[PDB]
Amino acid sequence: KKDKEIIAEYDTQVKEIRAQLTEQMKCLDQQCELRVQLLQDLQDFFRKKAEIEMDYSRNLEKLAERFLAKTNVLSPVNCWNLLLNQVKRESRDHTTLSDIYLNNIIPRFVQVSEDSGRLFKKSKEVGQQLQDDLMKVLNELYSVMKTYHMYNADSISAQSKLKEAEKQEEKKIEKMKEKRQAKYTENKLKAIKARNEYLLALEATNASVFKYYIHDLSDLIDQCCDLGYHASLNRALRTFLSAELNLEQSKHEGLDAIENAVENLDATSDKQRLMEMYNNVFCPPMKFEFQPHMGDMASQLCAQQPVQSELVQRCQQLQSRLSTLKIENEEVKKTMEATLQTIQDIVTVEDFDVSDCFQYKPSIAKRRANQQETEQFYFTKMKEYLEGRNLITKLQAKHDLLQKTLGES
Amino acid sequence: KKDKEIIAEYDTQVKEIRAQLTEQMKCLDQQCELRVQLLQDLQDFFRKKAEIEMDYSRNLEKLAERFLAKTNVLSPVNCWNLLLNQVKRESRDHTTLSDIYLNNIIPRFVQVSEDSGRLFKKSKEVGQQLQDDLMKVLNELYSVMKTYHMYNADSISAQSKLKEAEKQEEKKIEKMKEKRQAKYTENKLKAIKARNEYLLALEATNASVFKYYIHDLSDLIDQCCDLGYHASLNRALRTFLSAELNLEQSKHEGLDAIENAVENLDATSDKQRLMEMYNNVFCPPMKFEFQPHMGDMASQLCAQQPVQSELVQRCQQLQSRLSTLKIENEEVKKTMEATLQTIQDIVTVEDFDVSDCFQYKPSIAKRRANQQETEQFYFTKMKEYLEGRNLITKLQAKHDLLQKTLGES
Repeated sequence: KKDKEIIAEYDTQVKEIRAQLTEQMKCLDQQCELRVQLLQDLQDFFRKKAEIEMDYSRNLEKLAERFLAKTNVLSPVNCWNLLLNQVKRESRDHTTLSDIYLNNIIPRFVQVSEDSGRLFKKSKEVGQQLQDDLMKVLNELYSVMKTYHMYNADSISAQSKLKEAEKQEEKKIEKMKEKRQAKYTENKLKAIKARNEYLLALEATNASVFKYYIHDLSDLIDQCCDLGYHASLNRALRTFLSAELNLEQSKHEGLDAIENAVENLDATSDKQRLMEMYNNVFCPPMKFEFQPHMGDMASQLCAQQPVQSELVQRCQQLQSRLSTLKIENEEVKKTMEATLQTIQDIVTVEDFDVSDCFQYKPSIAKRRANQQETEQFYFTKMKEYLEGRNLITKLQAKHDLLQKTLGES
Repeated sequence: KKDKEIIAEYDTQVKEIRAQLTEQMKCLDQQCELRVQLLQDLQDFFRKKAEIEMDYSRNLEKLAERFLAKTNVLSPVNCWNLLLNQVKRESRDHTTLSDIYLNNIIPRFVQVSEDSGRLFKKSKEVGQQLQDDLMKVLNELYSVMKTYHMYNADSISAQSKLKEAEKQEEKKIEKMKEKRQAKYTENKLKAIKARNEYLLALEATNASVFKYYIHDLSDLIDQCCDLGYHASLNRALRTFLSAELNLEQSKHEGLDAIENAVENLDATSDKQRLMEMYNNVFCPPMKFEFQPHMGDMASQLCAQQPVQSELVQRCQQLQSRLSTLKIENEEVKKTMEATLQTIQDIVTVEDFDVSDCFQYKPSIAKRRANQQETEQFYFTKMKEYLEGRNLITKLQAKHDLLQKTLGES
């Protein structure tokens, strides 16, 4: 192994390290461009997202305000009222969601976009200070082995001259060559010293490289994230999460109001509220009272003989005639209640769950026609029931007045 | 009470009823216009709402697709990935919400808008049939009291002639006036009969009016809602509720994915994934090995006398020198860990809850400046800690090789 063979071998190893170290800082420059790219991507994203949220908010207020530019309340009207109210509420929530995007979310990105710029520059500062400190230890070794090569070559240079002086000799020739041992032991002691120093120099340099690549490099990676790159983004994103979570609770609150307006839709309530509004239209008029002629003294049914027996005849005959009419007016009403239930069981169907629509028949024309045959029949049963009702009223009214005057004797 | 005084009194009462009955059907025509107005309002509403939902869906796909037209993954990148994924998901949910509005919700309104038209026409059919049936009973009474007025006037006409025949009398004059009692009792029996009939006619008419205004009117109100006006709207609205409830579960599912990407943001994970990607850039190079000169046989520290005592001297002195350096390199690191914690406690703040923004300071400039004084100091402590680290490495490496060769004797 020649004097230059060793120096060229280390110099090739080191030229690689200088190439590696410079490519390590180029690697950090990529990751800084990446950091500021993502933050810019986030900025422009929420800049357009806020634009779109406010655009959505605008259209919903336009819809709600158009149907309120036309503006006792019934249950279906109240459902409609809470439908327009929700739309006006949801729009207000979206203006605020857009404000959070611009005044809260984005100002974090502009701050961290400057922080990622500034802290990288300060990290690279330590980075270059560490690279230079290592490069010191590397080029230190250059002069230490050059010392070793020189001292070891001189130790063998005295060793060859000693074996030639022993070849010739073994008057003053034996006494003269005595200084060859005095200079060989000198050169060997020195070559031992330079070997020692170089051996400790290697052990120093080997651990120096070790602690850079393993510790200093790793420590510097987490350094520009410690600082708190994750910690600052945790907040930025949770600000967005809380914003969308508060929109979720606000939409849900209004939706349960519509849902409750659907619950406490009542037919009996709409019947009463309509007649309370028009108390004069559905006003029951004054009963037709008995008007005597010329000042007629009698006011009740004069059941005097011989009309008593005629009234006895009619009353006992009306009693079985009203019984027969009622018997067959109901077992009409019973069919009319069956038909009503039939139409009711068609309309009381649970075809509202559209859960199938979010997951990733020709007989309909006959069912609809079938509904308009049952309704047609329902009315023809009602016309039949009410027409029969009219006569039972005029027959019962005559019968009950007959019973009070007399009875059945 | 005169013959015409009675007839005019009833005729005024009835002219009011004909006015009332006609105003009852005019009242139903208002409520039908109202029913078809609300259904039309609902139609146009969802027609514009679906237009707006699809418009919103379009812009979100445009946003998501722009940032995916530019398209191992790190934890902040993965957060960004799930942010764009959610926006692409939410947009798809809004296309479907718009389809429900047009293909499911609206076709119910067009059906019920025809049903409210048709069933009203059939209700008014029964309505007019009931009005006419009542008007029968009313104008029935006209001829019954005209019968009573005639029969009661003739009963008193025979009564006056009887008291004049008793005045004159009390050959054949007493026998001739006997037929006056034969015609008075005749006319009284008939006037009793006509009174009876009219009294029963009143009782019939009074109950007939009763059952119209109380029962027939009420029964006919619920009739055009029984049919199932509430029952058809219950479904129509619950179709909308299920649609907005399924959007709510779908948004929430995607939001928890972003939230989980925030949870399992890790510094240690980003450190390892970055070095796995660039295994050649952060590549630990080959250790600098001992290179002998000319073929030097020795390879270790030649601790031969008289260098043994010199190594004993240096090792025992390095042992207290490395101890002193470490003592004051840490109690630097301890301040460097305090400063790091100081900056960490600034960035680990819970300022994300924006619940205050949905409910219906000048010291910020000093806090931000304060953060950039602590960071400045942190780096100056790190430069101080790492510079001190470098020397402890080169001193320990020389010391530990010294100890293995010998020890401390």
